[PDB]
Amino acid sequence: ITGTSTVGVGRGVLGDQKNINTTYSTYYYLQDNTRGNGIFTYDAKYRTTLPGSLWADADNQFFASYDAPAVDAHYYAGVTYDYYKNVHNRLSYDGNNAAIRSSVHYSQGYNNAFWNGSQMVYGDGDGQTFIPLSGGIDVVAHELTHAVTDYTAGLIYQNESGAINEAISDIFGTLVEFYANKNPDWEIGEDVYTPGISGDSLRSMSDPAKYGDPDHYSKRYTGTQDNGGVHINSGIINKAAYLISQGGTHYGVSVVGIGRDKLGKIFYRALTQYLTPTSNFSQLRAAAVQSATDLYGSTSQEVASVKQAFDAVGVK
Ligand SMILES: CC(C)C[C@H](NP(=O)(O)CNC(=O)OCc1ccccc1)C(=O)NCC(C)(C)C
Ligand SMILES: [Ca+2]
Ligand SMILES: [Ca+2]
Ligand SMILES: [Ca+2]
Ligand SMILES: [Ca+2]
Ligand SMILES: [Zn+2]
Repeated sequence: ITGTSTVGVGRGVLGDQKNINTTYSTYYYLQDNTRGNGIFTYDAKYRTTLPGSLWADADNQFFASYDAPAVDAHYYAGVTYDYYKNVHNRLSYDGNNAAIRSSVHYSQGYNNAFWNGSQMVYGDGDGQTFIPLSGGIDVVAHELTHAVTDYTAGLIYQNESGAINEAISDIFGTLVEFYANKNPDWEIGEDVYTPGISGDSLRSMSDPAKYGDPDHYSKRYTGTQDNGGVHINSGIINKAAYLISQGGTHYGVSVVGIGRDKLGKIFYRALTQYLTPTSNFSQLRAAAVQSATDLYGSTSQEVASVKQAFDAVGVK
């Protein structure tokens, strides 16, 4: 909407206070004009028709319980935008400052979040499996990264390409979490998963097997559930990414860690210059090796570490 840029204040899902960029025109809207062509957050009002209504508030204060998922979707979309712009020189998900749209309060008891081809969508959770999913910065960045993937590599959402698609979202979700630097880890969704259980998460990149996800190609799922295991086989690539960044010895194969920033550069380059819609795990290895070669040189530690990590997870 047309209005003047303002700054509201509210509390997120976890009870933390934050400032948010809003727009004033009669109401204060969750419309952040400071980033690209805007970040826009909508109320789906417990229904499934999208996007719903652009979030309107009378006083620019967002401290109601109902406000919390909107505050976080809006704010964490901003952080994710900043990460891509500042770290990778990418302007929004399409590289041309596309408006970023999110809807919260989607459906009832909805234990998921997704990119629907055009926008991000967040359930509130059922209060047991999840609390409102926009409360996780890794979750928000995971969803926005699906848009990035769709505009770039275009990885088809099934089988190996789909597992790469998933891992890319977990990898950048985690890198954005580190970028924001509030309780960062290599776990996925820990801030919004199972409020009654401390210390767990939806997935682990450092040890995917802790939740039964494969950490080696020999343990890949080959059935038809979950689009051929896109959220399962992602563990193999998540583990490789974790090893590239942090190092470790995995099934007897030692990897020298090169750090998060280089992991991010290598995978961002792979995603945007080498991966295609049908890339499989072997092709991702090749893409990552080539990306590291481009950035650091064929004889570099970075290249050696990428090879070590894929060796460790059984991807040749
Ligand atoms: C980061 C977590 C919190 C959310 C994450 N959601 P996602 O974006 O991967 C769900 N993806 C999904 O719904 O794709 C299917 C799809 C395809 C085209 C248009 C709309 C929807 C996830 O891992 N979902 C899978 C669960 C088993 C955890 C629910
Ligand atoms: Ca208010
Ligand atoms: Ca965390
Ligand atoms: Ca996390
Ligand atoms: Ca939990
Ligand atoms: Zn996903």
